[PDB]
Amino acid sequence: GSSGSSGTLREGWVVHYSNKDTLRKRHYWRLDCKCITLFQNNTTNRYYKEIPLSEILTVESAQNFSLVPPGTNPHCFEIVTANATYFVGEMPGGTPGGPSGQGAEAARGWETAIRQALMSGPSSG
Repeated sequence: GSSGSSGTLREGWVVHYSNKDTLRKRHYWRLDCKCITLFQNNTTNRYYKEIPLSEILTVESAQNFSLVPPGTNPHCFEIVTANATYFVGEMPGGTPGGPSGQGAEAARGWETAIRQALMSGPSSG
C-alpha cells in the first residue's frame, strides 16, 4: 500500500468551546498524525495553540445542550480532555440573506479524522 505522509490530515475554519467559559474560539484548525495545531487565523505566521492527542481522553458526539441556549448553533463532537469538555462543531450564525448552504459534513469529517489521528494516543482497549 502507498506509504506516504503528505502532512496535515485535516485543515479548515473550526470553532470550539469548553464547559467553563464557553468562549467559542474560531480559527484554522489543523490536524496531524501527532497533534492538532491551531492557527488563530489563515494569514497568521505562527500557531495559536497545539492540541496534543495525548491530552484527549475520549471522543463523543454532541449530546449535551445545557451550556448553549436553545438559539445557538450546537456542536458536532466533544473532546473530553484533562481540563474540560470540548465542544467542536458549527458556528452560531443563522440568518436570512445570501445563504451559504454548507455546514453538515465539514464538521463530521473532523469527528472521524480526529479520532483516526488520535489512534496513536495511549487510548488502547
